[PDB]
Amino acid sequence: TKGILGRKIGMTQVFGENGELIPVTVVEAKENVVLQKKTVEVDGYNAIQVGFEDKKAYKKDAKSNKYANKPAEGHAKKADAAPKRFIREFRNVDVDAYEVGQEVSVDTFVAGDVIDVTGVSKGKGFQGAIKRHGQSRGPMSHGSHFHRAPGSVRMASDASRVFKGQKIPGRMGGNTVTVQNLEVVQVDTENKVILVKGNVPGPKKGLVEIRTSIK
Amino acid sequence: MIQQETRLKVADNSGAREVLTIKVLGGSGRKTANIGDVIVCTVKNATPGGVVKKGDVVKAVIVRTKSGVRRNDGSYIKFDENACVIIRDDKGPRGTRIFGPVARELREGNFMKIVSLAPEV
Amino acid sequence: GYRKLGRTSDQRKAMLRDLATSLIISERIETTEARAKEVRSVVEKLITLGKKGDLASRRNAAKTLRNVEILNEDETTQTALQKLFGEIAERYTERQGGYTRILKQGPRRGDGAESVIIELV
Amino acid sequence: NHKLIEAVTKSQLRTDLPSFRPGDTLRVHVRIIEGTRERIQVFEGVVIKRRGGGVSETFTVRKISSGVGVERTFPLHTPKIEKIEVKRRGKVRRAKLYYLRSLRGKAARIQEI
Amino acid sequence: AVPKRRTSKTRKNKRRTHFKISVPGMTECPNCGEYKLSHRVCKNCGSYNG
RNA sequence: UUGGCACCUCGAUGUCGGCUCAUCGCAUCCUGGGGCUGUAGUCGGUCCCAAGGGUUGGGCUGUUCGCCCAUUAAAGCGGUACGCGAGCUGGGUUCAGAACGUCGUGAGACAGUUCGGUCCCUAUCCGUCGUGGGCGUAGGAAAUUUGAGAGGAGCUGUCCUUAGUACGAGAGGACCGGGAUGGACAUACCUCUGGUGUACCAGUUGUCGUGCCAACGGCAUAGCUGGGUAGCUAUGUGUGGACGGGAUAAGUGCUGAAAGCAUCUAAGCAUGAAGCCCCCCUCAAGAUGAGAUUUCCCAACUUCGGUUAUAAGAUCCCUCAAAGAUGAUGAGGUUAAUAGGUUCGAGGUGGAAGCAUGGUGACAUGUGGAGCUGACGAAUACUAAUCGAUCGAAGACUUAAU
Repeated sequence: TKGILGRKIGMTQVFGENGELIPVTVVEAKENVVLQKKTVEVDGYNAIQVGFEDKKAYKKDAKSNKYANKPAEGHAKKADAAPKRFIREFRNVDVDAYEVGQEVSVDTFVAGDVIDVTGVSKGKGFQGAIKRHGQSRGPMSHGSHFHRAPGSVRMASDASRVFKGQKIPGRMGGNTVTVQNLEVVQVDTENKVILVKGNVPGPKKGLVEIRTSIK
Repeated sequence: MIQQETRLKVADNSGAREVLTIKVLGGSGRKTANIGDVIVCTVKNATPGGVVKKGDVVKAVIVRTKSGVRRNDGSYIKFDENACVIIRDDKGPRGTRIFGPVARELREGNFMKIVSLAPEV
Repeated sequence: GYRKLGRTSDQRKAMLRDLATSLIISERIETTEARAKEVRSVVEKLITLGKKGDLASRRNAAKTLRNVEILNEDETTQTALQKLFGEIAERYTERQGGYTRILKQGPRRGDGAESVIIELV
Repeated sequence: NHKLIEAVTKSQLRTDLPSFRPGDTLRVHVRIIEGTRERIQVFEGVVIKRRGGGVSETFTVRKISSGVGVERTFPLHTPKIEKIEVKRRGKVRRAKLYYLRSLRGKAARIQEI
Repeated sequence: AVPKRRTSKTRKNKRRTHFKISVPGMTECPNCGEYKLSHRVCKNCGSYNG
């Protein structure tokens, strides 16, 4: 019943109380605010909006996403806050415990908490079937002419057609992935940094969504 | 032990000198064994005088590997050859001597007898 | 590397050496846009070497320049390493970086390649 | 060299270990708790590599025991090494002594200062 | 493989809906007075500002 | 399956075994739930429900088939033109050579056997996997979302307590419950262990060149050899198949008459499977049934009954990468740290050139953990993102009520 937003920074390691080694991920979560409260009487479902990283103010001839535009300023003016560039909703929390316009701190999570993490996987581009779907090669010798072509998705002749959901080359990576049942190792109050035991989906400087485990 | 045709040296006091892996026990489809695993093997080279003869299918346990093993504190140990010890059914060596250093992970209540005879653990 | 320019490893390094040397001699040449963005780093790191003036800096620049001779002035001849250490490095003692400027021209007939002008600031 | 990573693992670094190079004899006291009591075992060998890092630096030591070569690799900042002595400093020409694996006996002896 | 049927002129022209070229992308030079490409030098007097 | 018939195909529908493990049936090999027993217990036999997932590696043979070895919870039977050659092979069988046995006067044939012997094709249409443009969703835009639907996942072993208890002359030996740890598969990631790392560091051979020495350059697989940054990676590091509801299948019942007895059934009420619907993960409003919430912009000219450009916003064009075949997506464009350069670092290599000392010399020591360094972390406008141009609203009608 708690959640934050942050940026993945990298991977390192720390030592345990018994002297064992655990791999951890450094996550930076700062400038989290509450922007809106959706309720069943109005929206039909209870949730809260959270902004992560603050932008720059309005500009007359802005050309990039560095500066907020006019419609985004009105949304960030209802709750007194600077405009944010990452905005996500959290349905797992209880709305009445939150108030519009307050900071969300890393102190909400304590050490030993069981969490699940959501992110967007790294992109690999247009890939073949050996790497995309993990199927086997053909012989590399003995007169063979079958090395890296798709070799586990053959079809019969009665149907005179190909079925849906075949596994042939395409674009791989860039999907939404969740890793469940991770654990909080240590929280840092000065740097707004959380250490998560394990690894999380995504590249460097990517956005990550941290919640409490549902099961 | 790594495969179905890996040849192992024998580091005990018996007639067997080298063996050949025939099977890796402990599950359907398993195809790799490490230090502390039991394998089914056959004897390819032996010595004149001993209980073990050529062409016998026996069981053995793994004590040394070139690929080593990883501890849960971030340390590794890697040996210089692959070696094994022939054992009876009740986890007991059928020889009376053991040569060479022995991996430290063989004491978990299972192979205490073999660890006792080892010159260096 | 950074960008392969459609050449092998040995050809790419020989062509960057020719372009860089000819730019010191004439201080303004016309080439391709993709080529010009890789000459930048080669020439600018050579000027950094000529602003130190040590013997070791001179010998580290002789590994990239070519043995051309410049009878352009009416006075005594000089090579392209004497001009790099004598004249070009003399007038860049104040600014730190950015000794090169690139100006676009447009497509050329028969190839469609973007033509550019590269010169010393 | 990121600001955040080097600021969190700052409390794991240990400013209590000596300075050594690849190719010297060295004794490592290891706190073993294998069994029903906590004793100390000593490992003595020659340093063959040190791949760098921050808190994740490692080193490897090699020794000969009854005709079998043994490799031990520890993290430099682990809280399971009590101390380290430097018996002698060798004279090598490179940073990775992988050629010591194929040498046995007389040819595997390193010179001294 | 070879074509099984002749392609009609209706199908051929549909396929060429997107086959065309674009505008050069030009601006007026305020020294020449004549047209030039963006971010490229003028070709009349050979001047480039900014 | 072996056959019967001869209805399509001889201006051609490529024939055995293998690679592939895709898709389906249940007459179920393992797991899940039950009745009977000539079921004491631990094992069994036979019958009913159940198709969710799973159902090994080798020796012999061109083989299918079969025998054997070692395992496993188990090593199921069948269909898909005896599934699949515009996906692969070509071992066998029906081309041209040669030889043996047998038959024939003979040219030659096999009830047979042996050695050798060309596998062509640039995908038009449907179908399958990825990825864009136009129009629509009755003003024009920026974000956040509900879930009608659809797709994923679904396996299982061994140890320890209850307990050497129930049962049993004894040897043997638990259902029902509570924990620990694996095998196979899937997914994410590069901190650790390895791989690679053709603009990084070092050593060395031959032969040309920089007028000579010293020092360096080209060619010889990157000449060869020893290491190795980022990135991409497994054999490496984490995680998952958990706990639970509802209705049922075979079965077990309660209460009850037809039929004064009996009866799970006719009315009425309960319980009951790895199976069905939820619960876990991903996609999803072109869902034309086109949904919802919060923000922003809204005036001049006619009488055109309708136009107009501009507003909010988004591009053209330039500097790029965390994205990428292209195009899209994302970080920026001077009111600026987007890329190159300069200055500091990290990691890598391993002690630079010149000079001095020592040796006849090949060489060694110091100045000095020196010098050098692609991709990784910072700071700095010195260079280039100039000046500009294009598109983009003024909100139809009927009804009901305030």
